[PDB]
Amino acid sequence: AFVGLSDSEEKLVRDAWAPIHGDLQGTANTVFYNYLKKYPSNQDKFETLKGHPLDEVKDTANFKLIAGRIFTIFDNCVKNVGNDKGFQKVIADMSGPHVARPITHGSYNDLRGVIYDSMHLDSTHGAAWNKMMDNFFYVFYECLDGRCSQFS
Ligand code: HEM
Repeated sequence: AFVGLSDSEEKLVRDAWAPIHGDLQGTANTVFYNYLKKYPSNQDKFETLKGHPLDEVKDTANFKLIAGRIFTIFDNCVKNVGNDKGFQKVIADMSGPHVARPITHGSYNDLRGVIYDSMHLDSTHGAAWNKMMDNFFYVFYECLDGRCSQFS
């Protein structure tokens, strides 16, 4: 279920994300590349990247736009870490286009893991981060399952 974060945990999340927030596009490009390189089956899910060698598409605007849009959502989630309804809305709106996409929870969770590994967080910030991410996926999966209105 959704579990609100304390004011202290909210600060921990903001601080944990700070490095990435300060280099959002750069981080996005690297993480997305590492994600598709470690879990190559996922490249085909992105119709614009499908059929090309990963090292070939990594430098294209298209690849960068995708990585950027993904991280922009996470950035806005962190922005709303202190407002559950707002946090939920960011995810609800983004969930729509994924509902009809043939993507497994494994794929989504693997991306979560690549992001976590890149942050190298200590356990205090990690706990707060995982609380926010658990909320992220609770909302995201509820929405993919057709139960997004509960957050309205
Ligand atoms: C859970 C973290 C994710 C976030 C925050 C996120 C966010 C977004 C956003 C904002 C868009 C653009 C609007 C649209 O839906 O067209 C998008 C598009 C898309 N996403 Fe995600 N996404 C995530 C994970 C994934 C995963 C794990 C996959 C599958 C490997 C995936 C596949 C796609 C595809 C195929 C598109 C559209 C293709 C395109 O625009 O060229 N996404 N995503």
